[PDB]
Amino acid sequence: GSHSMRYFFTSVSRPGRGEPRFIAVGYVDDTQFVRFDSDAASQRMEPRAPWIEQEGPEYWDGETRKVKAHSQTHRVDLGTLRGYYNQSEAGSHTVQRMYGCDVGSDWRFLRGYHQYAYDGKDYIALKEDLRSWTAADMAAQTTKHKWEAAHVAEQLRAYLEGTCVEWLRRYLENGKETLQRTDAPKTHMTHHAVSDHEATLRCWALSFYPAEITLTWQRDGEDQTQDTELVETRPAGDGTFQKWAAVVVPSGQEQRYTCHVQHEGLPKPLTLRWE
Amino acid sequence: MIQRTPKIQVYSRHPAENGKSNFLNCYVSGFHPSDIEVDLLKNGERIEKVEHSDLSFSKDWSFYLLYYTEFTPTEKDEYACRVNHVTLSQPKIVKWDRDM
Amino acid sequence: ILKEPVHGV
Repeated sequence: GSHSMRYFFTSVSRPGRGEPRFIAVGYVDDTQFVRFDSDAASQRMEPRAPWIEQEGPEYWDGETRKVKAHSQTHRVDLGTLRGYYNQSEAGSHTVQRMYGCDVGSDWRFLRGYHQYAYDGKDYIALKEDLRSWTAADMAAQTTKHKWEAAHVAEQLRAYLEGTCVEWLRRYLENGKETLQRTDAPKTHMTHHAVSDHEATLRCWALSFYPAEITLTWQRDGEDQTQDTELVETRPAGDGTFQKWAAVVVPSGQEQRYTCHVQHEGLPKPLTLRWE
Repeated sequence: MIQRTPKIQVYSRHPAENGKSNFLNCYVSGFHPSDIEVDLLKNGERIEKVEHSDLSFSKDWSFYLLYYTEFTPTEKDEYACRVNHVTLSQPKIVKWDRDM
Repeated sequence: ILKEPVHGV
């Protein structure tokens, strides 16, 4: 299948409370493998997956050096963005940056991306072509013009099409046991009385990987999407994921309902019926 | 400025079985800004040995965090997650429904 | 692996 590597950077100004908080995390597909936290003791990029722990001193020294460079850039960004929007000095603000790349089944470059946000809102984004920019507003225009002149896009395209996919492939190899696995969901249904004339039917999908999954309820084959409570897919904490969907069924109509499960790890979609 | 309310789920890593070690999870997602207070409670009292994941975010830029602690469920022990955020006029307490 | 060098907005 295809794969992705993505880095997430968050920077939060804390006026009169020291330098801004900076947090960086890296993911291959749905698996985290590194992190940096400016409030942590080490002041180094750190491993968050077993398959990356033995990468070696050169790798860790290099990522630590670069992630500090990122941290410092974002430290200046916060002042700059306050200066573009003429905002008060006492308020806390947030910058967010995400970049990464995807490879196909062949492990060929598929796409690259670079997105930037200020206070929870799109600010500037690299377009699909990796040659131009999309500015969210007027302030973002200043940046757009500045990066267009600094040929920053060319630099990113080089990274995304080169270093990014080269190392994604290396990680996929290194953690081929963790990353190149699919864990099919273990499923079951539960039944709980709501009254004397109603019951909650809950369809569970547990311990699956990757996170992508589809859980749907049907009554006589008709999608009950509007009457389904569906929680967000959530981490179990062990690298696997969980999800459930529930419907309230009039007591006695259980046999009309089926839960349908689709996951990459399954040979064919599952259809669960209470009976 | 943008603000998004945290969604909260409280659950065990493995199916809950009395007398068997497990992890208690409180997953908070979809919030903004990142400042958030999350506590896990055993019988109304804050649990001290609680760790959390590294702050990350979703496609809409909203944040998510997993708070967790090792625990052994017992038939009578009560667990919950207490969450405070700017979008909340008061801290929300979600009880662990050891089902469902 | 991360990018280098990053550019200010």
